[PDB]
Amino acid sequence: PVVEKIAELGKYTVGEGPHWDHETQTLYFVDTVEKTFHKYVPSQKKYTFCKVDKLVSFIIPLAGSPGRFVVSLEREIAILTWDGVSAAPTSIEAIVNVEPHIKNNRLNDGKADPLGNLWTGTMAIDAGLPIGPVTGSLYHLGADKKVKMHESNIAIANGLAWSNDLKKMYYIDSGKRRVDEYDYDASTLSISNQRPLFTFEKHEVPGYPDGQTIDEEGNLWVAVFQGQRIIKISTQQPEVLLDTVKIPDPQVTSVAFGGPNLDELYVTSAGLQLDDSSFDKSLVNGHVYRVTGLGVKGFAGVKVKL
Ligand SMILES: [Hg+2]
Ligand SMILES: [Hg+2]
Ligand SMILES: [Hg+2]
Ligand SMILES: [Mg+2]
Repeated sequence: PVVEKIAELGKYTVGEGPHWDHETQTLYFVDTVEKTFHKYVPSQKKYTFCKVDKLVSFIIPLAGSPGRFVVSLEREIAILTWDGVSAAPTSIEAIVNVEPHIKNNRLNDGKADPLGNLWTGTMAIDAGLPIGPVTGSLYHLGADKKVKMHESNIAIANGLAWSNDLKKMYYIDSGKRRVDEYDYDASTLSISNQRPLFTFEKHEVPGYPDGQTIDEEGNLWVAVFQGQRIIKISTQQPEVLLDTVKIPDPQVTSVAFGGPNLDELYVTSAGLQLDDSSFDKSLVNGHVYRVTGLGVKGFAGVKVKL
């Protein structure tokens, strides 16, 4: 595989939430801590950003509605209307606050399932690794624009993916240092039968799982925060490590397939220095990377349907 640093993009405090819109060949992503959204159009070398005054953790185009995006603003799920280039949104319309009385929580990773439903989970704003408060839950946003809860006691609500046959959902609580698998019922949007798919400790994989995505062959690509890598793992059988790709930045946070043929992997990372880092500060930068030559394709990002 070839790993390239995307020079055009600079350094992010906590780059996260990459989303590839295939119809416009555009990558969107966030910096959680700096309260900014980012847009990159690789074919034209265009980069823009947009500032808000709440912590943000994902940005997904709204189905059927050009120029509108579903985003997180601390604990609110909101529709942002944005021209893709001005430094502030045109307007913000809140949809729902998922946890109105839990003042010290925030939303973290979120993604649409293959049907267009937004799934996303919460966590303490001061969550910590490897130990910290455990106050998060996992939700989806339903038809009556109210949330349904699917899991609780989550420390660090992170990456989501769904199997290509819509039978399984994969989920990461970074605090557990493992990837879980659930049976997923597409009819009722219910998950059940939680079991560990991949346990870091059994494979001497350092760091913590963070974001993840799935490829056309059904394998998972998982970002390893404080592991300086992405790993490829099987979904056909538990506890199988298929490949490792080293990424120069130690704090890799998430991954999305993109490019015209959906065979380039975009990788975000975090430059924020944490206490108890296993890496010296000079190494922790927060660049965005592109990985090519993996031999597989993924899928385009799914828009949220409301
Ligand atoms: Hg923006
Ligand atoms: Hg924006
Ligand atoms: Hg904006
Ligand atoms: Mg994450």
